[PDB]
Amino acid sequence: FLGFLLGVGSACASGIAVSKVLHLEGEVNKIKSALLSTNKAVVSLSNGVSVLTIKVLDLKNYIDKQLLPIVIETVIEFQQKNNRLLEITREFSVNAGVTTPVSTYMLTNSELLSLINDMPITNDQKKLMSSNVQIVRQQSYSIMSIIKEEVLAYVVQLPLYGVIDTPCWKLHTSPLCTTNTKEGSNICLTRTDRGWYCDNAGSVSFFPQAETCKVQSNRVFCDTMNSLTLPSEVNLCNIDIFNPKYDCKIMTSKTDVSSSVITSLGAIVSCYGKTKCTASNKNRGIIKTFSNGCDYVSNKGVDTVSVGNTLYYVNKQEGKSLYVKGEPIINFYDPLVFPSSEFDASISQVNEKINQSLAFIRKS
Amino acid sequence: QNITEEFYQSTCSAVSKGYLSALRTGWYTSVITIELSNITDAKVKLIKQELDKYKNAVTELQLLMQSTPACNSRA
Ligand SMILES: *[C@@H]1O[C@H](CO)[C@@H](O)[C@H](O)[C@H]1NC(C)=O
Repeated sequence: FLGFLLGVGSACASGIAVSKVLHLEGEVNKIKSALLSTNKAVVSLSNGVSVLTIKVLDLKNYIDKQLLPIVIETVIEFQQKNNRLLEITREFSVNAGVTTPVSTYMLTNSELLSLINDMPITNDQKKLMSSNVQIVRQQSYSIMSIIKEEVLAYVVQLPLYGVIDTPCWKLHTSPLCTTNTKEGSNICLTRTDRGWYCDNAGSVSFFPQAETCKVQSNRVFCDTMNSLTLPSEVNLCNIDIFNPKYDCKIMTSKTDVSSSVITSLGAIVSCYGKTKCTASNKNRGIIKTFSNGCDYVSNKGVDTVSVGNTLYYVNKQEGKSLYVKGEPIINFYDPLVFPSSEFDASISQVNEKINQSLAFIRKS
Repeated sequence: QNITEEFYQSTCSAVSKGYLSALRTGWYTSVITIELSNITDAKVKLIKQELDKYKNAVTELQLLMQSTPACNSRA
């Protein structure tokens, strides 16, 4: 929700910096000589970058060595090798130079796995990258630079994971409203601090738009650029929302609406009004009928959750989930004097607004 | 238990614990190069039609290289 709080930057500027220098005088001639003996060789740049330059598909050693004296067994062989440059050019035309993810034509799986293994990185980081190449591909960029002299060059920006194996936790939130018989008069409250949280260098890297995180098994792949770096005291909002150490983000409304959030090991159900909220098993049928308010059901046994007319599927991931019973926070708030429109607020922004509005009543 | 979960009835929220990071901190840049050649019978017209495809491709990349690109910005 708090995605509007995120800062902005250029993700391509890192790889474009290598592209802008690739147009510098001898630059083109430097890599040409180094890649004559072997197809893969480490190159030092004028700007001073440790760049792994790789010569993939040699058209000069095929056109001048097998098609030059003539100008069906050789046309099909040429078609096959020419196809890769025909698809790379097709991609750079519609994507205006920058392409993401990096296609198989741009870099093959055998080439990518070898490119990861040739990097001067940790033995641990290599395996993580190799086992999740599909995620690495998705995270990577490919920028067009120069064609200059008898060699086509394009910069491939791969991701680096400085933070690895540290704990992560997904926070799911849903609206908490009062459940009275009346048409209106219902006050609501939703925790806006929903998203992915990863412990990182004394702080907590928080990803408010959890959609920007890829999860393979336990591994949470996120981009720091999509994070806000928050103090460890942020986790206090889960155990004590009224803690003085941290001002817990919340949004207030009167929008008494039924919905369901499908968590990792179950589902939260915000059931309001005349809504049919139900948890069901594939065989047995309806195993739970949700009463008005905010409840939750574990994935163990339950296969589906239906709220009104929208059926949701529970995640069948193995794991133990604990129901922490407690009085719903919204009961403590007085329906009159409550600020029912705070779209982006906090526990204090509300308590201060109440303290202020109560003072006008007391003096009169 | 590898993965765990906690549901707070008081705040209408749930926390899914037991995950491990793989946060993208920076970037590794690499230059990918392709060594290209500068240049009535049915068997000779097909190799011409395919060499025309190669020439048109190299001429297309020559117009793109000058223009410098960007992902986008301001999000
Ligand atoms: C303002 O709220 C605080 C609690 O957050 C309370 O201690 C204080 O007494 C209130 N102010 C007044 C004037 O009562």
